[PDB]
Amino acid sequence: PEHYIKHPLQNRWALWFFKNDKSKTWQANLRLISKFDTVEDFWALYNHIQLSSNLMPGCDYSLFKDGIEPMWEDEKNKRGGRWLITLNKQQRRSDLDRFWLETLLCLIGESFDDYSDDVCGAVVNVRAKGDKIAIWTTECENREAVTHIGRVYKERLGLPPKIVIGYQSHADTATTKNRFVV
Amino acid sequence: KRYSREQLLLFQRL
Ligand SMILES: CN1CN([C@@H]2O[C@H](COP(=O)(O)OP(=O)(O)OP(=O)(O)O)[C@@H](O)[C@H]2O)c2nc(N)[nH]c(=O)c21
Repeated sequence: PEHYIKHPLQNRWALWFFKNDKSKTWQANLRLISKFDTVEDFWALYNHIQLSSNLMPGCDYSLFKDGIEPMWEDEKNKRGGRWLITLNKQQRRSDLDRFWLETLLCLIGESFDDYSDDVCGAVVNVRAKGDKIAIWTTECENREAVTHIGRVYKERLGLPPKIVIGYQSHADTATTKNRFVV
Repeated sequence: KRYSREQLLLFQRL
């Protein structure tokens, strides 16, 4: 219970926003919002922006490590993939916001041990057809890392053993099969 | 530098 020091995070993080505008190219619709590197600065940003459940369909938030843009094209994403949590419309009210926050805490908390280095970031897609949350990792052939991340993330989300989540390569998503499953 | 869920959530409250 400290009195004046802030609590530094392992990494500096950038929050990005995406606004659906079909008259533009996909990457022109990405806006960098803010960056932070302490627990206090995280909460101050979180408390000052809308819950994902209140965004317009077509919008995203992404939290990525500083220097990694939330796009396949980035050098740290092009060889990577994502652990995908899919939700229907009717779970928006009940699950979206608490899953998304849990995902933020796994990122900024460095909850995957050594393998947190493989984490690039996370994305929440709010969509009329069904929302998605995912953790993007740097290298889909780092089997030990990808598998430990997904096992721990499913546990942290608190999902039943009989709901199975999948890991997709971005190369496959661009052109989806799963490389791993948990 | 690592923080558990509970240590992170504590600062939201404090
Ligand atoms: C993450 N994306 C998404 N994207 C474009 O946006 C489209 C939809 O991607 P999404 O927003 O991730 O998913 P969603 O809106 O649910 O559509 P879908 O259900 O087809 O996946 C893709 O088909 C792609 O053309 C991208 N285009 C580029 N160049 N780089 C990227 O990193 C991404």
